Amino acid sequence: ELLQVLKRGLQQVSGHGGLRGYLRVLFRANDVRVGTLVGEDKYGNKYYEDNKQFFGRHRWVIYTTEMNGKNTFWDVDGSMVPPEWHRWLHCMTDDPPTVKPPTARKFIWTNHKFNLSGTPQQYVPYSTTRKKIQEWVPPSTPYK
Amino acid sequence: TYKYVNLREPSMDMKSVTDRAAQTLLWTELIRGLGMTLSYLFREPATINYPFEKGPLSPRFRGEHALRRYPSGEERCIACKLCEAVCPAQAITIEAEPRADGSRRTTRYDIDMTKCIYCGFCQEACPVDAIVEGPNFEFSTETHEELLYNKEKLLNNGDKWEAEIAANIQADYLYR
Amino acid sequence: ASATRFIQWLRNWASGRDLQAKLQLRYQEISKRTQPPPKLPVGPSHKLSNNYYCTRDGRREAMPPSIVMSSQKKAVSPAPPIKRWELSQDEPYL
Amino acid sequence: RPTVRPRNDVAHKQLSAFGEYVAEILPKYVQQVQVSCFNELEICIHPDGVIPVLTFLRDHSNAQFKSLADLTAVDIPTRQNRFEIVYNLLSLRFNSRIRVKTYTDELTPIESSVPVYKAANWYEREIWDMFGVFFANHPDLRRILTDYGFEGHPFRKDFPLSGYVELRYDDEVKRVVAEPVELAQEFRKFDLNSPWEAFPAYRQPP
Amino acid sequence: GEYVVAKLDDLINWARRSSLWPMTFGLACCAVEMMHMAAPRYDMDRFGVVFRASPRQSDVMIVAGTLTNKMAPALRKVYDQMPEPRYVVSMGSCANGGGYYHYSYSVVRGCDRIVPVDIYVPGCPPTAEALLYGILQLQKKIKREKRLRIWYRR
Amino acid sequence: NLTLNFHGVLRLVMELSGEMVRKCDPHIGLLHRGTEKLIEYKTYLQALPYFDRLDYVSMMCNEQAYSLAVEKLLNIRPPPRAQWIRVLFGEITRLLNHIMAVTTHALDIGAMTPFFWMFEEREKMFEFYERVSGARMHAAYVRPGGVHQDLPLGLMDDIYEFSKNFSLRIDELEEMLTNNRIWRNRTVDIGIVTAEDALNYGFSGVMLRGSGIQWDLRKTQPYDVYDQVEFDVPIGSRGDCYDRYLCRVEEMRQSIRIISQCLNKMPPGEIKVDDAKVSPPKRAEMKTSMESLIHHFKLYTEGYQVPPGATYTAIEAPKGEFGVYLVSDGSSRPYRCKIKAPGFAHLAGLDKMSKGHMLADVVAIIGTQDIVFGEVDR
Amino acid sequence: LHHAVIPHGKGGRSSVSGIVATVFGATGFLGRYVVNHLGRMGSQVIVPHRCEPYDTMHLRPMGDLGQIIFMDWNGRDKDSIRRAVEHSSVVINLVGREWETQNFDFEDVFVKIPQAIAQVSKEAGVEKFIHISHLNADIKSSSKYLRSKAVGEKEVRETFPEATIIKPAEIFGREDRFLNYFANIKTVKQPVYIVDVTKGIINAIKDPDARGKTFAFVGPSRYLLFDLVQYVFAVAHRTTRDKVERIHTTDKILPHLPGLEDLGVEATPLELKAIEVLRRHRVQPAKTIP
Amino acid sequence: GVRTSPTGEKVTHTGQVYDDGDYRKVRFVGRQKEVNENFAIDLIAEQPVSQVGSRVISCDGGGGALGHPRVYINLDKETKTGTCGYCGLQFRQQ
Amino acid sequence: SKVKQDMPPVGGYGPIDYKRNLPRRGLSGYSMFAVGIGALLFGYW
Amino acid sequence: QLITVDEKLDITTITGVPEEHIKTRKARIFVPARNNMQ
Amino acid sequence: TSVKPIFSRDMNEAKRRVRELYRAWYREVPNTVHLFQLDISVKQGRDKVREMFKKNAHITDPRVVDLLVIKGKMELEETIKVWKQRTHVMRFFHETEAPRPKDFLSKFYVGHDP
Ligand SMILES: CCCCCCCCCCCCCCCCCC(=O)OC[C@H](COP(=O)(O)OCCN)OC(=O)CCCCCCCCCCCCCCCCC
Ligand SMILES: NC(=O)C1=CN([C@@H]2O[C@H](COP(=O)(O)OP(=O)(O)OC[C@H]3O[C@@H](n4cnc5c(N)ncnc54)[C@H](OP(=O)(O)O)[C@@H]3O)[C@@H](O)[C@H]2O)C=CC1
Ligand code: SF4
Ligand code: SF4
Ligand code: SF4
Ligand SMILES: [Zn+2]
Repeated sequence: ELLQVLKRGLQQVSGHGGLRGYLRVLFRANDVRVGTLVGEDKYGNKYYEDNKQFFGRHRWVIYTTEMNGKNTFWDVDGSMVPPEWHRWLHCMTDDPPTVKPPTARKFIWTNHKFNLSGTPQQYVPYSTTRKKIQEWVPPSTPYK
Repeated sequence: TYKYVNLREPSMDMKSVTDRAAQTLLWTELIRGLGMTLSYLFREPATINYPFEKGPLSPRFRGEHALRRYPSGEERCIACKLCEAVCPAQAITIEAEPRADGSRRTTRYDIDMTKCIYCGFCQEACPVDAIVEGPNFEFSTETHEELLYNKEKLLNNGDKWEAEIAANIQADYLYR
Repeated sequence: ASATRFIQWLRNWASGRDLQAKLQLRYQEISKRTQPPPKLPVGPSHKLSNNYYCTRDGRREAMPPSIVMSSQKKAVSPAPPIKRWELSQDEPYL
Repeated sequence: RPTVRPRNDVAHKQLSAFGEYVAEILPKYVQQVQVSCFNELEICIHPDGVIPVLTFLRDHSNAQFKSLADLTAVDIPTRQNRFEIVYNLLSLRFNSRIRVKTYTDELTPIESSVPVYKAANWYEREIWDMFGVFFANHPDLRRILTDYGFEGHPFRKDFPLSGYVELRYDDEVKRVVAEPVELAQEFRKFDLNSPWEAFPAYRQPP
Repeated sequence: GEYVVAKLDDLINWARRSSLWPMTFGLACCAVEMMHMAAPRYDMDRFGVVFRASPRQSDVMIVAGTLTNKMAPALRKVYDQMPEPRYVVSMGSCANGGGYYHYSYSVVRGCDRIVPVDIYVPGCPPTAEALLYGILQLQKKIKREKRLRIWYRR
Repeated sequence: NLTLNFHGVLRLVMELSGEMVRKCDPHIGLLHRGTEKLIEYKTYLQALPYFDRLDYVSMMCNEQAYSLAVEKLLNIRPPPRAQWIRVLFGEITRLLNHIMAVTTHALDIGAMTPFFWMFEEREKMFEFYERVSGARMHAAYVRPGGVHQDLPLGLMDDIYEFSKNFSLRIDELEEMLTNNRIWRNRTVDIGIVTAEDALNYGFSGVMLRGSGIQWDLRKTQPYDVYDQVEFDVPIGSRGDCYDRYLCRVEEMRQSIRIISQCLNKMPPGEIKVDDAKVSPPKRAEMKTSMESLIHHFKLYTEGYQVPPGATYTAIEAPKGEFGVYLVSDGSSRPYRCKIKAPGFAHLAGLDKMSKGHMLADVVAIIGTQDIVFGEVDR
Repeated sequence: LHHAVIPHGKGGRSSVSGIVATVFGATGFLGRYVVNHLGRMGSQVIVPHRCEPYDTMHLRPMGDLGQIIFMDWNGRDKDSIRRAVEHSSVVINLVGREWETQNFDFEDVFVKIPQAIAQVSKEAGVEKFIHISHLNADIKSSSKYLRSKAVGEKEVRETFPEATIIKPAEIFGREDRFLNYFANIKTVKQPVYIVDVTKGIINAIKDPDARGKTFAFVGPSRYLLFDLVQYVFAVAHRTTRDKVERIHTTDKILPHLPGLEDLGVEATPLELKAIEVLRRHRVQPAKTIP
Repeated sequence: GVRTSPTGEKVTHTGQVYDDGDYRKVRFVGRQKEVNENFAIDLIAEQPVSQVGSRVISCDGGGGALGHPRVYINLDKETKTGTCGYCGLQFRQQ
Repeated sequence: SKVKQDMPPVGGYGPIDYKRNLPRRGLSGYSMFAVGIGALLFGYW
Repeated sequence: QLITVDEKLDITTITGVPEEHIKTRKARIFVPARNNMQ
Repeated sequence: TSVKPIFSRDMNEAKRRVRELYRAWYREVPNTVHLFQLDISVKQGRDKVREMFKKNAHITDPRVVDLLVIKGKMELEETIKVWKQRTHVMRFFHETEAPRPKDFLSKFYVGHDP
């Protein structure tokens, strides 16, 4: 079986489309396993499954290299997963959004955003209520 | 009913005494312990490849809060303040008035996410499924102020995560 | 579940156990992450008649403490003596 | 009835008889004996009886309350003696529990029960720390839960929930400092009590 | 002169974020989830985060639990003894802003009254994965540092 | 006499003569957060999540103790299915605690590997917590009246799959420690406590049973359905750290034995008392029935009123007898809630137990008491 | 007053002091004390910084949530100055170096930058301007540091006529370059405590008379530089040409200017605080000059 | 219904906006003001009025138990629509 | 529709082990000593 | 062994309360009015 | 008017315990100032001890006096055994507290509180 183990290792290079693709996933994801392409989202993330792998490693995503104008070749972030794939990736369901698409609503964000903390787009809290006490404004004409 | 965990007399016959002597001098139990850690060396590890792989969660998972809408886009929240009353941490602050169309709606809906204990009592109390704990848990910040959510922040979370939140509620509402 | 036969033999022998029968990693034996919807039962008070609340009101049956003495024959213990425990017949000694 | 907790007359009768038993033997200190509807026996005693009553319950052959489960206090400001001292004892021999209660005010010492139960040591320190009840002849009475130099006894009903001071690090003096408490958001007091009586069985005479 | 400085920032930033040694103030509940992030499923060590280091060798303080008034001076003392660069991760509602004990007379309303905080991890407790996301976020923050670029523009 | 100034955080002020410990003075309060005072400003439901955060290794056991006390004062009882779930998750909680107690006790004295193996098992048990409640630890799942929600479909199968392999994980832990001469040198004849001293110092749980005392509240003062399951109580003979370690390992095995019976004897039915003045109605009912909406509205704002009275309620928690002295003044908020944490009396016995031992033995003795400072300081 | 800047509270951390201050040079020795005192009473502090954000961390705990706001700025970029001061009621200039660098010299830091800040602040409508100069500022000084201080002081006064100009002697304190300077080793010096100078600046904001005036902040006692350096060594139980020239400049006596006493501050002796500063480097007090 | 004040600050659906002299808007410099763009008041006005053939109609907001509590709406007045108190949907009688 | 609830399979779950299983391995003390002495003797020769 | 203490009961010095919250506070002792809504 | 004593049966007995506590505090201050590396003088420390005793000079109840002495001895033990840290000892001096206004006008300008 020592030979069959090495053949599988060689098949992983082919499975990732040559040495360059093999080395790209090794340096981006530290993992060279070949899985079945479940689907791809509009941001370029690709989703894979392998049900021979133990629970937890049987589903994974390879993050896009560019999201919402940000270079994500090296800077991948868990918040980059859009909600419709988030349910499948965390095993809250067995159905990927390709098979069971989410219900469409007009107010649902068409474009997902990742964590914006520490950027100019960060959230800044403020009071959403209006002024409660109105001050008297003195007249603009003298008559002391 | 009980059992003794450590109530035994060692056999004092020569064969048993030599067995204990061999264990003492030849370190046999220690070698057996080394076998166990050796066996683990050749076991597949239990580590998952975060953030490329994620820990399994269920539809009930209590994560980041969000305010929801009806299919029309109208807010579900009617400013009943039941969430604010039940909140064990007093993490919710609400103000309300008649909206320009006469509707009963909030003008303030703040959740201090650093007071909140992520207990889910607010989403149990809500009569109209307006406030929920969503499935997101990856929203750490560089400042304290970014974790003091106002209504705008919470409505955006609702518009951001509704696709998943609606599916999770579908999976679990028959348990509620 | 993907260890070679030689490696399975090596780790079984080193541990002195058949590890393959009780793998600590989970595979297909676990339940599906999508389940059919439940239909939960209702409790005994879900009735249309012979169900007045005053017949099943636990809180209203709570009474103030009974006062046996206020500052306003055989001896007894607070209860019978506790009966001796029996040794397990499952496994009395580890 | 599935939703109602069943009664246990046997235990109620046994505890009532033992309550009378303890009262007959120590009339010098026993002021009240009562048994709850859920069968918990309470002995109310003059504070002078702490050591004799506890000793009797520990060592007497019909009692044998060898284990002190808990020792705590309750602050009731409307009482002249605002502090209720509660001893919860367990008897393994007779598989039973008993509660002994006495009282004191801010200036009247209670006798340390350390001689009877070694467990009482830290419970009495906590009571002193949280309520300011002084225990006489305690081996080492001092604060246990609160910060060093903390002023007040926080579990008293008139001690404010957020206290009087709060801590921060100050860069000018390069140490943590204490200052009068200021809250960005005040704790919001709720009035939850319904104006309608819930439990007629507990109605107080007018 | 400017290409060199940018590359030297990249090197030192890479070394520091790739070798983040935490001192954990396991104050309360949140320390349990920290232990789970050390446990095999997440294995913080695989990112270069050593399981436990003494304060004198520590780069990051993780405040995992409620900070009481009694404990505040000690936490500040440990922070002052950390060699620089040093970072603080506030983990969980208690450390973030007092959480469920925010109105207590004995609790510091947020550990950022005692020490400067770099990352806030929400939750009560945050999941071990949520803490790991926070740690990775701190790594990204270190990656954005430009110490030598600012030094040579002085 | 050399003076040294130094689960949570602890300050030990010790006096040593050479290698020996003359006096141990634990200085606590480093995690005192005024929980008992805060509970007086909460409704009974609002107070429940505070009990997750005491012994924050045994969350649902603490929930159970508080619920039983409130149920007793309310004069209601939880439905049978809820009681079985509470025993089922009570024993799963016991496994969580003993793993934490045993492996961190081992890790503190240098045996670090079993910690990693068994925490992967804790990780799977957190999943059971999260699947029934949506939280890995602070479930707030057991409540006065029963439990919050029913088991999701498929959960009991996964608990069976977990329990089937666990005892092998216990066996591996025993292979590392039980017969290891180094482990035995660190625990045998360390921190001996006599049976009589144990009772008088207020000890409970394994701190009593290690010394031969035949006492377990699940057997003598049973609650929920503990009288309907079969198990043995491990009993020590030497009263030392080693026998207490053996007691804890054997209790994990007995927990698996109980869990097996809970899975097979799980009954159908409802999971919170069918009394809508205590437990909230289902959401569908709340949205159709007037009575249901009123009761939902009041239960989540005012909360249910509890008849006036005081109770001391105790359970055999994983760390020992855990109880509350709960005082009701008749309203919907508790008047006083004193929490009895078994670790409080156990830590007060550290000075006594450390006598005639060395500095490193203090590490073993704190570990054998299984101290979490959330419950000690409250 | 605009309703948002009406004072409320008891002067504590969560109170509202009514002050909205932009503090330039807040990442240095004097800035931390100034920001701390502003934050103590619940002021809104804007901190424009040139340094790494890491180097601003010690300022974060100094204010309640939201009270300390950080911005980027360049001394040479007036737009970044406008963004910092456009919403403020007072602007505090604490910018300085004790040496020249390849990118910035004493003219840039003590003349052009202060002039730019004063001018942008005047255009933006700031009401109060507080500028730190130097007691020994003098166009005839051998020190180029003190020559630039004189030119900048004149340029700020012309630009923002209502500026409050503070002229301190050498400041001693934990992070000073004075007692620490000697401890790491003909002339009369009158050193002033760091905390007294901060209290003086804080009171200058509140005092409506301080507008348009120049203050001299000096300690209570004058010493020989020799007496001082020996006293530093005794208490501790044990650089550039320009810096040496300033240490060797006798501290001017300026009776016509008001001082800390006029702002309600009582000067602190060096003998009470020398231990606080010098304990880490680790006694007959140094004789004074009456 | 997002509109901007003369200063350029977005007005929220609650009508909030810092006035000209408010220092507090300095919190948005170098950052941004979180405003939700989907004004509910505008979106509910887009829904058509539902024509029914009865004096009284009920609304649960849709989705059965996923909606809101069921309320019954009187449609007698002919000069206005019946509006749901929870969801804002409108009804009118034929 | 009939009530559907998480329940055990009809007939219950299969048996679950819980008793300690620390199997006996190795030779007797006599044999272990015999091998050790034998090794020493061969080495000496 | 009882002792005679004729002084008025005064515990201000041992309650830990700061001075401003003893002398400057005005306590109101009353029976709350019925809530007119019920 | 017949109560249980704590330690002292009358005010004369109590004043003996007060003076003994004062002597213990008086002699401890030099060790406290040295041990905690305090930047206050010994005179400042003894002035603070005197101030703290004199705010209770009016008490006439021997039981109250006893409790002040019991508490005063607890504070001394906390200081002598170095259970306190520097921050605790310095809390008596309120160094970061801005001076609070005493006269009517100053209070009138700053707020509504008396
Ligand atoms: C023909 C005539 C010939 C004459 C010569 C005959 C001589 C041969 C017969 C004698 C053989 C002697 C054996 C020599 C080994 C030393 C034995 C020994 O000292 O072990 C006892 C020691 C203490 O044992 P203990 O049970 O704690 O208490 C007894 C004391 N009261 O216990 C220990 O030492 C425990 C070990 C501590 C270290 C633990 C960590 C590592 C253990 C695993 C190591 C694996 C083996 C390493 C091999 C290295 C190879 C290079
Ligand atoms: N300390 C003393 O003894 C005396 C001081 N003064 C005056 O007090 C003021 C501050 O004193 P001190 O705090 O000691 O000065 P520091 O050198 O301690 O800090 C000065 C500040 O100026 C900033 N700064 C310096 N150069 C530039 C620049 N080119 N662009 C932008 N910001 C810059 C620094 O920011 P960074 O951290 O980014 O470098 C720092 O925050 C100065 O004006 C000084 O002349 C007057 C008399 C005596
Ligand atoms: S999850 Fe709990 S603590 Fe958080 S807002 Fe909701 S009710 Fe309040
Ligand atoms: S979120 Fe729900 S419970 Fe809270 S105020 Fe709005 S409608 Fe009421
Ligand atoms: S944040 Fe929550 S889990 Fe963490 S210590 Fe506080 S109460 Fe415990
Ligand atoms: Zn509707």
